[PDB]
Parts: sequence; C-alpha cells; structure tokens
Amino acid sequence: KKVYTTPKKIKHKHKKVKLAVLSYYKVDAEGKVTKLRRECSNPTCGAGVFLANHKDRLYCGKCHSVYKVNA
Amino acid sequence: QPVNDFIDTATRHVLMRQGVLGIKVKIMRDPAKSRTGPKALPDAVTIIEPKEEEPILAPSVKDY
RNA sequence: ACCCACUCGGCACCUUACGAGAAAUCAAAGUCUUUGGGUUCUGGGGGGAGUAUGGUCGCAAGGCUGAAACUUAAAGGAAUUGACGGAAGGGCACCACCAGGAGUGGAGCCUGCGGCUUAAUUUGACUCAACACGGGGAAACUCACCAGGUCCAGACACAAUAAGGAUUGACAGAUUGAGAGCUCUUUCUUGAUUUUGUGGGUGGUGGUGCAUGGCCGUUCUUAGUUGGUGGAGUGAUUUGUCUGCUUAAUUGCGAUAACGAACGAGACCUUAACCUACUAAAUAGUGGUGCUAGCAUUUGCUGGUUAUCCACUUCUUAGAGGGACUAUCGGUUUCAAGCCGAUGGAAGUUUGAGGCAAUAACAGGUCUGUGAUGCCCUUAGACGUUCUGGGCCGCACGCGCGCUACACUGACGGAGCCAGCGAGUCUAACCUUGGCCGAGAGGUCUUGGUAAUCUUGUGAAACUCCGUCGUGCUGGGGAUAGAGCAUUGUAAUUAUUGCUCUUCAACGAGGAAUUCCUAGUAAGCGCAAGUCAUCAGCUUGCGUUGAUUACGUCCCUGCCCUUUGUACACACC
Ligand SMILES: [Mg+2]
Ligand SMILES: [Mg+2]
Ligand SMILES: [Mg+2]
Ligand SMILES: [Mg+2]
Ligand SMILES: [Mg+2]
Ligand SMILES: [Mg+2]
Ligand SMILES: [Mg+2]
Ligand SMILES: [Mg+2]
Ligand SMILES: [Mg+2]
Ligand SMILES: [Mg+2]
Ligand SMILES: [Mg+2]
Ligand SMILES: [Mg+2]
Ligand SMILES: [Mg+2]
Ligand SMILES: [Mg+2]
Ligand SMILES: [Mg+2]
Ligand SMILES: [Mg+2]
Ligand SMILES: [Mg+2]
Ligand SMILES: [Mg+2]
Ligand SMILES: [Mg+2]
Ligand SMILES: [Mg+2]
Ligand SMILES: [Mg+2]
Ligand SMILES: [Mg+2]
Ligand SMILES: [Mg+2]
Ligand SMILES: [Mg+2]
Ligand SMILES: [Mg+2]
Ligand SMILES: [Mg+2]
Ligand SMILES: [Mg+2]
Ligand SMILES: [Zn+2]
Repeated sequence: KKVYTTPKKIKHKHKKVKLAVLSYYKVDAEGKVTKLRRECSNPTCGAGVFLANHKDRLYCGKCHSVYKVNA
Repeated sequence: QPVNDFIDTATRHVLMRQGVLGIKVKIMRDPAKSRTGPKALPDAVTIIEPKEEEPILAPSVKDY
C-alpha cells in the first residue's frame, strides 16, 4: 500500500480531572448547614444539582448544558 | 420441461475448517406416481397389446 | 517358343492356425512344467562404460581382449486409452467465404481502454472469449482514491483502577471548514453502564479467483456419452458407436459380429401465426333503439350521448378444444432415409423465434453482490466507520463500441396522420389528462388512475401531400463559444438537463484494413423498460417503412471427424 506519514502532534483524550468535590457545603459550629453554589430551577434537576462559577456564567451541568442562569 | 416436472435440485455450501465445499443433489422422482401432473415422460409411447382371435365360424346370428 | 499335369531344388507372396508369444506377430518365433535329436555362441536391473588398466594388432586413425570403486528404483518391451503434431483424407458455418446489402476504418462530438498528467486522478478484465463490460449514465451518496476532522458500534474472560468516585456529558470562549466539548481554558454534571492491561473477538470494496463455494463465460451456430446380452482380446480394451448415403443432429437409411436400449439431439415447454366452432364480458367491442347535432332533403349521410333499454361475440381479451403429419400428386434418389417441384393449406426453412440442455475441460472471470468462504494482512495516529472538500470527467497522443453528417431518394415550412412491447402514488408524492399564464423551456389551478377502468387511440418517428430553397461548404452540416431565462437537487463552478439569440468548425462518401447479415430478415425509423432526484449518443425489448443478393461452395478463415507419428499422460504452457 504505502504505510505511515504524520507531521507529529498526536491527539490525547480527556481526563475528567480528579478533585474530592462536594466539600462545597458549609455547616456552622454544630451543625446548621449552608449551601455554597446556588442550585437549579429546571424541574428535570430538582435543586439537588449545582451551578458552576465562571465569568458572567452560572451553569447547570446536569442539564448536559441547557439554559443559562446568570446572577 | 420434464426437468421442471420431475427432478428436484439443491445446492448447499458446507463450510469446513479447510475451505468450503458445495453439495449438489439431484433426485429424479418416478413419473409413474406423479399424482397431479403428467404420468410419464413425453418419450413414453406404450402400445396396447392386441388379442388372439378365433375367427371364422361361418356367419349365423343370435336373437333376443 | 508356348500350354497343361507331375517332381525335385531356389527367391517369395497369400489364407489359416492344430500351435506359439508379454504382445506386435511367427510354417517357425511350432512339435517346452506332458520341460532332453547334435552342436557352436552370447546375456543376467540400470548408470558408471566399452570407460580405466594390462596385453596384442596397426604407419596412423584405431581394432580385439576388457574391469572396478561409486551411484541408483527403476531403466526397458509390446499393446491400450487419451492429449498433441508446423502429416494425410474427409466434412460443418455469413462470429467462413461466394453473390451482394448496410457500413465501421477517414470527420466532428459521445463513450469505454491505453498512455501521460495527478494530492488522488480507486479498481477488475487485454485475441475470438479485455475496450456502451463489472448492469460502471460517479455533482453529495455511491466510493474503493486523495486532503483533513470525529466515533467504537474494541463481544466476552481475567486483571487493574474505583464509591473518598470507575466513567459520562457540556454552555460561552479558545479552537475548527464546521452551531464537533476534536482539543484547551473554567467546573458543573453523570454513577460502576465504562475505563486501563492482557487474552480473545470483531469489522474491512485490505491480499489471495494460483487456496475455495456458488454462479458465469468459453470449447459449443457443437454432436457427443454410456450400459445389457453376444463376437475379439491373458489384459487395459474393443465391437456395438461403421465405407457409403441422408440430416440442423451418433437425425436416419443402409452396410453389418452384432442385437436391442438409455443420457444428450428430438420429444418437451414458451411466444408469434389460424378457428363466423365451444364458454363469456358497462374494466373489451359491433348492430338496432331511443335523446340529439349537421348537411341534404325522397328514404339518406356524418358525429354526440360509461347505462335510456334490446340483442350479439366478427373484431379485443383468455379458458377449453381443434389444427400440420412436410398432406395430395408428381419428379429424383441404392426407387431406402430423404431430397426437389407443383396444388391445397393459417402455417409446409427444426412452421418462425426463443427457453431448457448430457460427459468433460479452463488454474477463463467474479473474494469489488452476498452476514458464501480458507489462510495472510490490519484492527484506535484503523486498511473499521462516519463528517467536510477534491477525485474518478483531469490532456501533446495510440486504440475500440457508437452518435451526427457531408445533402435535391435533400434540408426547411406548413399540412395529412398511423404502431406496438411497457410503467405507474400508502401510510404517499408515481404515471398525468383537462383550464389558465408563458415565444420557449416551464409554471399554476384542478383532475382520473394501485390501472384492459385513468395518463393512452401513448395523434411516436421515419413516412405521405403543397410550398420555399436551387447546387453555391448552400437555406447541407452543427463542432466550438458568448449572453440570458428555466427544471432536478441540501449542493450544479470543472459548466446535470431543458429553452432563446448569436457564433457556424471539421466533414465533397473516407488508404491499408475490417464488422454484420438470407425475409417481414438487412437496412432505415422512432417508442417503452432498465438505470433515475436530476442525466442515454448505452442496453433490454417493441412496433412502424421495407429492399438488392444467396438457397452455393471449401478458396481464405475457424472448428469438428477419421487416419497417422509420438520418448507426451502435470499431456506441447
Ligand atoms: Mg492365441
Ligand atoms: Mg512403445
Ligand atoms: Mg463477400
Ligand atoms: Mg466497403
Ligand atoms: Mg465524502
Ligand atoms: Mg481489547
Ligand atoms: Mg491482541
Ligand atoms: Mg465483505
Ligand atoms: Mg479461475
Ligand atoms: Mg470459480
Ligand atoms: Mg489478481
Ligand atoms: Mg447463422
Ligand atoms: Mg473373455
Ligand atoms: Mg467411434
Ligand atoms: Mg372470437
Ligand atoms: Mg400455395
Ligand atoms: Mg488465472
Ligand atoms: Mg463472488
Ligand atoms: Mg470511469
Ligand atoms: Mg462489446
Ligand atoms: Mg418535412
Ligand atoms: Mg415572457
Ligand atoms: Mg451554412
Ligand atoms: Mg441545418
Ligand atoms: Mg428513461
Ligand atoms: Mg451502461
Ligand atoms: Mg497411441
Ligand atoms: Zn439544570
């Protein structure tokens, strides 16, 4: 046939990072708990899921993307 | 045509370790038994076989 | 000298074979396991090798005598069937010729193959039997090629990671051809579905048609194949199955150690022909009747009217039958098979044309039709797959199937106006009548049709009629090119197709060559179907108009069949 070429730079994939996430949550000295990151007002994700914080940006990931609530 | 009426054909590829062989089988069914068809080959010309005659016996005639 | 009978002794030939042989054959090669008349000579698997050595003869060349080591499972004989032959003899055929027809070959373009060119210009196939073939008419698809971008749709087993998250997804931005979270920035989300590693699978239009199945082409426009009982041969084998004659045919007659049969050919089946006979039909038609138009009037003539009724089955349709068997007679011939002629006949060329088609052969083609397939390759920076764009069409040229022509048997313009095989729309946009608009292409409103019911009488084209042109590359010819309008499609640029105007080439009948063809055939002519969203200069069929010339031959070519040679049998590659 011919076999092989390439200008190098082979592509990777993804990582899904790591983290130990949901520390985001704050309970005062015994034991009242206050939520960090405001939740989601779409009835497909009953306020359990959260909005990420970028710029302008507050974003429901559970909604695989959908809707842009910005406050 | 008698082909169509009488001989059954089939091919079947049997698929063994080495390669594959075809099987071809051909059965010719007795045209005699044919039931709902021609009862014989278009070749088949039977003659019906006469009968010994004991002739003469000068005229005469019977009455009823 | 000659003739006839005889007899010795010669050179031979003939037929037989009691007999002999492995056979071919042999009056000796006979009188041999029923083995002995006398006598000479030579041989003991093949190769080494008539070699080396000695001896001896010779002027010489060489002669006579004449080993071994080693190597080796066959060399060899006669006959059989084949296969082959650049032998001989017979045949068969418009993919052979004869007599001709229409041409191809020359031209323009269409189209395939080569070649070159190319990022790629995917590839198979190369005499008949590769080259308008792969149903191959590729704008995406198809698609295999090239430039790049995604996805796993990586079964299953184990192991590893891991509920403190194994893994999944993504908005905007960046990025990208791209409103692909491909990747990256950011940081939510998902919850044991994956991920990683190994084994093991899987896909592939990757290889191999020289590993296969299946199909298919070719031999083959052919006539060959085999068994029963009998004849021959130790035998494999032969004879039957053949000189001749006849036929398209191993089709028959005949001759005959053969007789009588089977596969194949024929029969058979399908289609085109003929039925005033049979059963019928408002999805086929005819006559009469009304309702009715026109013209003529003296009754007439020419239409209208999916039912206003009566009847019929010639025409149309398709069930069942019939019909032809080369019949009658006559010529010819082994007076056999047949063949030829005349009359009759719907039909008398296998009635015309096809469908089927024995045994065998080929390294024919096809892994690129197949979720038919062996093995090899490859398998996540994929040869899997999908997405974007280009490519198969790229152009100094060689070749092949075609298309349109060079005109006056014509072009052009009116006008008459006639076929047949088809095909058509459900969970849908197929075939299209009719009315408008538009020069045209087309549009738009409706409409019948799942169809003998509607398109459609498919009013097709050649063709026939009256004109214009008048031999001038002309009003023949329409290549090449411009400008516009339209249809298909997500997409038309490298111009899908259609129309309008203009532009107006080559070509004045084509060198050597070479194709196809014998009657509703050739040729001319259009249509339908396949393909298909759009595109036929292609093909599969169809019908219309309708000839000239054979009705012979073996000269060329091709292939059969004998004879024959063979040291070939993997069979002349
Ligand atoms: Mg003998
Ligand atoms: Mg011999
Ligand atoms: Mg000739
Ligand atoms: Mg000529
Ligand atoms: Mg593509
Ligand atoms: Mg794996
Ligand atoms: Mg592996
Ligand atoms: Mg495959
Ligand atoms: Mg082959
Ligand atoms: Mg094959
Ligand atoms: Mg090959
Ligand atoms: Mg012929
Ligand atoms: Mg015997
Ligand atoms: Mg013979
Ligand atoms: Mg009738
Ligand atoms: Mg006549
Ligand atoms: Mg080959
Ligand atoms: Mg195949
Ligand atoms: Mg091509
Ligand atoms: Mg061809
Ligand atoms: Mg005209
Ligand atoms: Mg207009
Ligand atoms: Mg001109
Ligand atoms: Mg013209
Ligand atoms: Mg068409
Ligand atoms: Mg084609
Ligand atoms: Mg021989
Ligand atoms: Zn949400």
